[PDB]
Amino acid sequence: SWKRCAGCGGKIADRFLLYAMDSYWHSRCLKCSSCQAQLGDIGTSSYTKSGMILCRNDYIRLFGNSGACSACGQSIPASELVMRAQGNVYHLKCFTCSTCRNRLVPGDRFHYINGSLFCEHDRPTALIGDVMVVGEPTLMGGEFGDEDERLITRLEN
Ligand SMILES: [Zn+2]
Ligand SMILES: [Zn+2]
Ligand SMILES: [Zn+2]
Ligand SMILES: [Zn+2]
Repeated sequence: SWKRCAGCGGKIADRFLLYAMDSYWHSRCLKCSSCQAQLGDIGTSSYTKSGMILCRNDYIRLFGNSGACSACGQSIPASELVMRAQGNVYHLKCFTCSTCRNRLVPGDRFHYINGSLFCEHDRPTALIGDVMVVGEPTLMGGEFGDEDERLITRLEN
């Protein structure tokens, strides 16, 4: 007999179907609670949390570690790339020299004194010393564990 779909309760007569969260699904019936994406096509897994079944992007958005920019004070979503210095995170466009206002980018030399960033050519001698190298941007949310991840298997009926 046909398997029943956990999404709609109907028999699955489709040639291709999904298995996830130890249920069978018509692919169209396995959708992100937030954005309605068809999980079996967009990616390889779903995330279960707080009664929802989510795509990776909405799992990150709703449950990932957001932060805040040390320069402007405003929130930074878990999905956003940030610059780092001295244990702080920054919007890319907030990561600027305090003297000349140039945006600092990976590989640039810079100084940091009490929260103020300075480019290589604006060494604040009067205030002063250590030269730092700007790292590549990284995701605000960083790495996260797979405890809520549930792989999707694409099957032929
Ligand atoms: Zn269905
Ligand atoms: Zn989604
Ligand atoms: Zn900012
Ligand atoms: Zn400068």
